Amino acid sequence: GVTVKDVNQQEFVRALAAFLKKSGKLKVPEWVDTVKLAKHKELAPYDENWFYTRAASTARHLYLRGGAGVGSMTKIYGGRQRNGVMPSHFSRGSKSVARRVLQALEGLKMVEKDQDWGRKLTPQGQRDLDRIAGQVAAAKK
Amino acid sequence: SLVIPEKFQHILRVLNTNIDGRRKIAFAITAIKGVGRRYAHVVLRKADIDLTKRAGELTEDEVERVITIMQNPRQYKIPDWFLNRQKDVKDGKYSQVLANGLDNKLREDLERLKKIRAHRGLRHFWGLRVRGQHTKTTGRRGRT
Amino acid sequence: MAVQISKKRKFVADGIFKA
Amino acid sequence: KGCEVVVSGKLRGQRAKSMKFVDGLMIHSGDPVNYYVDTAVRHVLLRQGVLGIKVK
Amino acid sequence: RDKLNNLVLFDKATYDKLCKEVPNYKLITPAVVSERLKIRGSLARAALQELLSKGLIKLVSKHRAQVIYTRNTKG
Amino acid sequence: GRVRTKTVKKAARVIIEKYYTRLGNDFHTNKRVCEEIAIIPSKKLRNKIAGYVTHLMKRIQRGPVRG
Amino acid sequence: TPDIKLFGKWSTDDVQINDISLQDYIAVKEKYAKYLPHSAGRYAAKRFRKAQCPIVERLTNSMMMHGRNNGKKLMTVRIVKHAFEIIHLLTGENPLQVLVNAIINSGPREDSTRIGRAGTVRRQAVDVSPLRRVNQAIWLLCTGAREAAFRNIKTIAECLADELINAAKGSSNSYAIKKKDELERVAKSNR
Amino acid sequence: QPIKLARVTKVLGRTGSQGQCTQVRVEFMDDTSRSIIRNVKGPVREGDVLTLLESEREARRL
Amino acid sequence: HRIRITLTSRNVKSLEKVCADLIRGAKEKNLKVKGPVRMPTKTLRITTRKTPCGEGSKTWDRFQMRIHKRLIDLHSPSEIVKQITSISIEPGVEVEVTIA
Amino acid sequence: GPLQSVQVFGRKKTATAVAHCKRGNGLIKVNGRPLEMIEPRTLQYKLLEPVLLLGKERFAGVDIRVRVKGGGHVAQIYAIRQSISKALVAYYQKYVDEASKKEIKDILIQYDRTLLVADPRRCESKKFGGPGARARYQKSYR
RNA sequence: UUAAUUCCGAUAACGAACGAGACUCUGGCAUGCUAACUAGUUACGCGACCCCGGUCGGCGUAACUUCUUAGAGGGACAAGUGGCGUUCAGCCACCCGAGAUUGAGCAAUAACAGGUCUGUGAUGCCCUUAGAUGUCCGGGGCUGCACGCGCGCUACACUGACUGGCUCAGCGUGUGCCUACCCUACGCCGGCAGGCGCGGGUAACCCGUUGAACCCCAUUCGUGAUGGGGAUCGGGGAUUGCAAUUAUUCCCCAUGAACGAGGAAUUCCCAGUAAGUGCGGGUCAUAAGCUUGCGUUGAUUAAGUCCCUGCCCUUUGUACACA
Repeated sequence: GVTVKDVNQQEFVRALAAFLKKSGKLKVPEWVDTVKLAKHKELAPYDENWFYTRAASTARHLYLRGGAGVGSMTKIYGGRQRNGVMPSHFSRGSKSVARRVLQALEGLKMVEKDQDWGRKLTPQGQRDLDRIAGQVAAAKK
Repeated sequence: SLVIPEKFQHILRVLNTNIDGRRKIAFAITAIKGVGRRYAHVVLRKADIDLTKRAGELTEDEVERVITIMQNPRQYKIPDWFLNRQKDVKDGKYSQVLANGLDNKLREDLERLKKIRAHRGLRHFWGLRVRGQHTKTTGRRGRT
Repeated sequence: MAVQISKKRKFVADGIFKA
Repeated sequence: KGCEVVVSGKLRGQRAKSMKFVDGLMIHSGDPVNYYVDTAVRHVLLRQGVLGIKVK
Repeated sequence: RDKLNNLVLFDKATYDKLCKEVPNYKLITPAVVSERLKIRGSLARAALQELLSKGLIKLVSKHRAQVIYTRNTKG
Repeated sequence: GRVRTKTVKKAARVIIEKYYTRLGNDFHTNKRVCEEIAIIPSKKLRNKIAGYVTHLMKRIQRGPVRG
Repeated sequence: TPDIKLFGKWSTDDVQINDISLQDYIAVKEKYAKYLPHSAGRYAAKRFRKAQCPIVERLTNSMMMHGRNNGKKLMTVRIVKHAFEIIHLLTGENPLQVLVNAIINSGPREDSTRIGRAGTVRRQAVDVSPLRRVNQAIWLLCTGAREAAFRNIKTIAECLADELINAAKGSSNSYAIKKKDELERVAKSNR
Repeated sequence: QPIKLARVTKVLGRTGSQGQCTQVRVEFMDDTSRSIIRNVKGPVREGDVLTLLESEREARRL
Repeated sequence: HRIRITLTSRNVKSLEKVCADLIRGAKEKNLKVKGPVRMPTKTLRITTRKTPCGEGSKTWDRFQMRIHKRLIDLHSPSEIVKQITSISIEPGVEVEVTIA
Repeated sequence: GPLQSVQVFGRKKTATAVAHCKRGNGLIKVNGRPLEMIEPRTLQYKLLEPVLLLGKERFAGVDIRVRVKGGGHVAQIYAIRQSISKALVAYYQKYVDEASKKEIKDILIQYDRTLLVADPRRCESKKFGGPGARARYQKSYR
């Protein structure tokens, strides 16, 4: 018996992003090739198919803690706003990226916008997530 | 693969600019005055160019097409809010500027505000701090 | 009382009142 | 148990003086001051200036 | 004073040194190989990753800060 | 830096002087008898006095302790 | 493993401190045998409590210095782990034994100081305590590896391996032995 | 000259300009009876070992 | 019946005697009591400069003001607990009897 | 079978960890995850030190859950390594021979006292005229 | 001898009072006590998923107070032992133990021509008192720049920058008297700063399990004033306001200055301390390079002295006493 918490949470995002790239039915926007991921960042993602990596990360965060909005996803993907010569501060992630990733995982039947706001995980999703966790456990065994 | 290929363009030329081949292509094409790391990476994306290569290893047809990409932004589906000259007073056209074209427009814009006698132009004539900096204790290496 | 102010503001209000 | 009266300000001239009248046992530091020592400070208006009254 | 100009890609005789020499060293690190062949750390890493996948040097530990290989055993 | 003050030593010496009959060599026994016989308003000062009583009376047994 | 506690994967027993003098102020064997350099501490509580800290932790503490790296013991533990791997490759000994030898070889015996017949002044020679010997031994080879790595391709783990190998040898190539011999020379020059 | 071991037997007093050197009575591990006085840097304890470069020179007692 | 008596006071031993008095009154009137639930103390903290001028060493005053909150929930018709809570009032504490 | 559970806590700093010992087989888990998937990985052996001291035979009969809150990464790891060690000792003092509990307690407290006794150190409060607890601002003359 | 005119010793002194201490708050300890639907836990029934178990901050109600909360008492005293000492006062080490010196608040007699009349409707005297030194209104200035100082922030890189991923805090604060301006979850729109929608909250109840940063893991870089550093400058876009030019602030692209660890001189500091790191409170329509608090990561060195700079005492000398 395997679930998501039994396996290394680092390579689990790689495994889901690989699975979701194989499916390739994930309503990926067209500004992907030109966008910066938060105002506190300086460059664009080094990786070229980053959307499916973030889709895997969002999905497993909705596994661990359900009822998350997009403001929770802007928070969770925060870092240092390195302000040149002034002291550094905390800055949130991008609203548009987190929102459209949740809506791409809604375009696919893998999340479910639950009552009391936010997105929960759908039975198909939890089944999917636990099965690929079993695949990841098998690969590392 | 890892040994120096023949016709390794050690010293490239993009708009009368002596660019290095030894530098990686994304961080090499930013030697042009008007393209940074940001604009370099998005253009080397827009032209389907593998940015795992050095600027010595890419082909001449790929240097030509990517120069056409850099001068022609909207012909290759790039945002309007990405440009360094947006909604100009004269042509009202949002257009990117390259190497010497910046130095042209910069010289024009300084002479422009100087002749129309704006206080901003007056501080630029006196060579002072123009964005309203306190100069009681700053900008001393400027005036010896 | 429908104005329904904080116990914090209520006690500093009573403090200045006596003062 | 012990008293302390000190009135300050200008007396007999222009230079400011400080008269102190004290007798008995009087504590200054520690916590017990907050529930043993009763203190009060007031101002008195005279024709040449102000004098201050501290009873302790 | 003095300056360092390492290779971005192998000279024929430098790659001939690498193909012959670096599997003789007891310590194989990109920093050691960078100094010992006049090659950028990018070239060093890429070359040692060839050498490993090829199946010639025995890796001991990988880490984002430090990647260490050794010469493979004899018997 | 553990030097006991006049209030500790004086009051401990007075309690040894009067109630030598009940005090002993054990700390917690004479702490309780000291609390019973003497009105000490704080608990720290109670433990300090009881602590001195069962050091002097551990030396009265030895020989010619002065004070 | 209820019997032996291999430091990550390095044996505790079969490491001997040859010098009788530095033996008490070097903790490597039998009770200071712990898996990690990392620990709680309380070695700055009383005077000679410090002597009981495993020398690997003493090295891990001394390493994290120069402002920007104050309190990064996890980064320092990975540096010591990588250094012990590299020592084992180039040497082939017990890395704990090589470290112990480098500590002994680096610690000075005599140092110069200002003394009395108070009036004027005088710079005479005096001994260093066996604690001061090991204290300055650690500091010297830490700062040696540090300043060697600054503006260089040779990574901090490699520079530490270089210093600890050459110091355990007694080379006069490690900053440790170089500076030791400078202090003992000046100490002689005015004794 | 051969390097010789002196053992601290009784710590006496602190010396130097800024109270920096511990002056200690040492008892030689080599000869049974010879006990001399030495100025020592750093912190020193009653009953540990020193490595003296010379075992003849003696520091001025105060 | 489920009625909520909360006591908000700046002084502690005052509040404790009122909490005791309402338990005494409740157990005598033979009705179910939920014991005095102690909500966290709020410490209103204001820190100013001492000197009226600015020609001294920079010394600050740290003024604190604790405020304590207890509540007892009872199972009683309004009347009897209303007459229990209409007696034995002191100036320190403040009362709230909440029905719903 | 009846209840054989003891909820026992370990604190090193603000952080706290309540180990829930119980009868069963050998499993140890922290917030659902097992021991060997609790990062940072650098302090892996800090979580294992109670296991590698006592062996896996003493944990044959007990299945110890741990719930953790507060502090940071290193404090939380020192909280949980303490918690499971106390939780087993408290189990062997209630349901097993005290000779067994005594043997385990002696084995741990000799290796490291920090396993059973909490570190009483807390981040000292700041005072004015300074950027920290004791540090003061740079004084200027002339 | 002590942190101490702190004590015990010698002793024409004995007994005392102020300041030190004691005291109040604070930090660490209780599987002992009183309590909990504005805090939980454990068991349970149910529900979802993986192959009987496993996971759940998915749902729900009988026990209990381990974790959270805050009340009452307890506990620690140089108390036990081994040394040193006039054998005293006390100091050093070691067991047991949650602590073997947590940190602040308060603070004497006497003084300074120290600061404040720009905190006061504390306030003597003087000035002015209609063309006002009263007050309102609209404009600018308080920032001006060959210059010399002082407090700070960011750096000089590989013990690093960039891009992903993984993972953990504690203090607070939050809708207003005149007073207008609150903290924000969530659903759509926009790359971004933002806009619109319905909600919760006068707060252990909602923002919130406050998914903070450093750190951690995996890449790209490779000793090059370089992807270090981000000053200066150009262009466009949002928000606050009745109004931003002498850019309020914030966002997007472009420009890429010195700076390669710092002369004389000098500062702060000994344990959860220095330092790195971010988060709250103050000011606040807008708003932190400041300050005042908070936690996270967490050391090297020292347990000493009168050499340096200060201040304090005793002896001695004096023709000084507004000294």
